[PDB]
Amino acid sequence: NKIVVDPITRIEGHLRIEVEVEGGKIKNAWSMSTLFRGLEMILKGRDPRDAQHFTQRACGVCTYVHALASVRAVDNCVGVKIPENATLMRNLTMGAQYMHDHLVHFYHLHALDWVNVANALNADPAKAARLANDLSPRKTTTESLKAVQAKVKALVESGQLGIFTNAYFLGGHPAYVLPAEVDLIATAHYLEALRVQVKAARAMAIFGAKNPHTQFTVVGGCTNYDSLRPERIAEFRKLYKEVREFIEQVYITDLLAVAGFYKNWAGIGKTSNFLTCGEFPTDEYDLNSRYTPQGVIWGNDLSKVDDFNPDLIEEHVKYSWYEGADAHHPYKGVTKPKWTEFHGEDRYSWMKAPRYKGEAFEVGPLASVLVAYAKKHEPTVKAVDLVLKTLGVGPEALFSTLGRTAARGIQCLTAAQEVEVWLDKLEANVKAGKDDLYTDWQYPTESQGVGFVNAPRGMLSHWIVQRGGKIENFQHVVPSTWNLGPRCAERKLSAVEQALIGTPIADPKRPVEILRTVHSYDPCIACGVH
Amino acid sequence: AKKRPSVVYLHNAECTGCSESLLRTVDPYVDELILDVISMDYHETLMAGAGHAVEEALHEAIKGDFVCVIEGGIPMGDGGYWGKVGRRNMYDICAEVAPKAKAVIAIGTCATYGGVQAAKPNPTGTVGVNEALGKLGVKAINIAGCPPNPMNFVGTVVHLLTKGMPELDKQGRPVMFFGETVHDNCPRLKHFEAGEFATSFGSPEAKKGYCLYELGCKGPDTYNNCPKQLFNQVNWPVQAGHPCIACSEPNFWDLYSPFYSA
Ligand code: SF4
Ligand code: SF4
Ligand code: F3S
Ligand code: NI
Repeated sequence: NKIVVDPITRIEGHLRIEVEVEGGKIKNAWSMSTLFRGLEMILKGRDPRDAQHFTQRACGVCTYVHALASVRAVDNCVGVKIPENATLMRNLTMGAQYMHDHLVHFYHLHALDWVNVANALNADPAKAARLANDLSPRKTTTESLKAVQAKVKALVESGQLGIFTNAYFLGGHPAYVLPAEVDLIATAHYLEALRVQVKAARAMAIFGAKNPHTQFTVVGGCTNYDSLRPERIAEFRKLYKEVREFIEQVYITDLLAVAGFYKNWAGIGKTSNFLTCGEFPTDEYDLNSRYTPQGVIWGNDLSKVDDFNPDLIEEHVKYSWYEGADAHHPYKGVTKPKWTEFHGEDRYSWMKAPRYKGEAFEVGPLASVLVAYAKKHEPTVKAVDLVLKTLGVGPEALFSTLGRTAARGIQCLTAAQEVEVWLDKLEANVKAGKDDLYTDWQYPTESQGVGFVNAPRGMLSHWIVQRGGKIENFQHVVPSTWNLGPRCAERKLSAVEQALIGTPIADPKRPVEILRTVHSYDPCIACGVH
Repeated sequence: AKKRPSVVYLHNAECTGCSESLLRTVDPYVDELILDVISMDYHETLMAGAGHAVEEALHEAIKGDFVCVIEGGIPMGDGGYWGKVGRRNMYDICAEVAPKAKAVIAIGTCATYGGVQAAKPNPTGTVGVNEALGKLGVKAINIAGCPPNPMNFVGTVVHLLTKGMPELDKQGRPVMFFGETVHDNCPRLKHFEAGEFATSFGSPEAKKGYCLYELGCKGPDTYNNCPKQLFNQVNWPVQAGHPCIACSEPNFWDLYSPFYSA
């Protein structure tokens, strides 16, 4: 009794989700990652210095992050100690990746599963507009919204809706439950956040070299000497600030408003088992030196929280298009494709299935904001404490698709804030007359290396086994490989698979729900499958 | 129906660098564009519907006067079954659509030349756009680079519906942008000609702006406009004291590497 929705539109990559229904509820979800490149293959026998470049091309939505885990993984097999100045640049930059990535993911990739652009054409400007100020410490003039409305009015007058063409909220959908006023508020931002997103990137270019796909890191870390001028340490901050206002006075508010009118979603999204590596290290060989705490949460118990141990993490196949069925931890992993056609040998996805201890685990911000929470990180709580309230729920409400979604606003906060410190710190030593970027290093006869990045979608880890300055094995496990991606040998469903199950669907022919849960996990199939 | 020129944006075996890079247009902002300028008739990253609803869209879309934009390069592979959408292979979806457009334009070194995926051993045997849809009479205009820089794209399409089929170079790249090399317009030229290079990233020379020939820079053999338009209206690889890797040359991955030598 299966519904299929290939492609999953507003995401990155090619995702096919097939669901089976039993009277309004999902009963079996399948995450079918549908394209393959195979970079780990391409990489064999090259100089590990090059690697950081190939992999960076794992994807471009989540630009840079694959660069990082790559600089970091060799730095590790080489055992370099990069000038803390370099530590500063790299975490500075990651911070913007968060800002940009998330800003453009709620509005531009998640909104429409909630907002009813159409609906807005109704909405009373003066009304919606007056709502604004009540919700945001930002004066939203009737003229503004009044424009937006005509700007969309002219979308019907044109005959072409382009982007909105076969929209699931066209002619109203039962599942879209927003006051026309709110939509005219949402949309107005959607369109703005399209402008901000430039800035959020313009600033990342500064350290970064260019946005998208970064060019400023090296084993020995960082090369951008020019970015040290105060003349340029200023130019960042000024962008940094304005992108931060938007995010604070606007992305944060809307997540809240909408999340309001959709409180029932706080009761749907069935996930247990979270984990994180942590990010923004202060000493590069200590996960415990990271701004955002590294931690593991089994089931839903926010009271245990044990240490992340990368020993017991081994991708699987069996229900993946790769030879055999046996599993391996990165450092000893293999990558030679099968392809059995679709459900062939029961295989359905190009993504290997990275099982933790033995269990599935959901990485990303939810896991992040749970791990932080369960460990005093102050800014994290101060953040939820308010959400959880504005909403008027409890911890278990965080375990939902509403949680998962919400958490992502917070993560972008518990980072947008911090950025402030690192820039300062950097500007300090520059002023000092300390401009150390890059450290001299050398290749051991042979070594092993591993770099953990907690990418905007979670726990990223690159893993190198080098022999004589040539790559002997450079395999990688990426967030989305955890979240989306097949079942294991022990047929355990995956984060999202289970999240889909029990999801009620009001209209199969236009299933907004399939999409609200899959988009909450910000699926990135190009990464996932690499 | 009416308004602006129908554009069909197809996502093959890409990484979304090129789509993201597109959102970065300025002057022609993405809002102005996607609204008062073009009419993004089909684009999987921004489409409000999903699955079936959008398939119907493309269908109708590729019925009119449209410009095809193909991001990625196709897994022609040991079948071509490496990339499927709607359950159909990426070649097939392409053979279908490309041939019906007033003009096709391949974005990023993947679409154009073959990209990351096509590097040795090329397990998916992926190839460039008009090196696969050629036999079908497709002669795409290549907007090279990994990824290409807004204006090279935008400026290129603008040029289309305005003036016409842009004069192209040997590698099928608009000469109005890929004319000159990177080196030609690079500031550290002075040092190249004077013989002043950096021998390491952490070095006095490096810190004072010495040319990168040494360190591995490839501006010499790379035609792009980066030095002069430059990314996010704020920088470029060399300005950031990092070697140029020939990210817009037909076989950079396997050609112009090791990227830290020569
Ligand atoms: S050309 Fe480069 S940026 Fe564009 S999709 Fe290909 S790998 Fe990504
Ligand atoms: S840095 Fe590179 S592109 Fe610039 S002048 Fe030197 S060799 Fe040429
Ligand atoms: S690396 Fe590529 S982005 Fe421009 S500076 Fe060189 S052609
Ligand atoms: Ni990604």
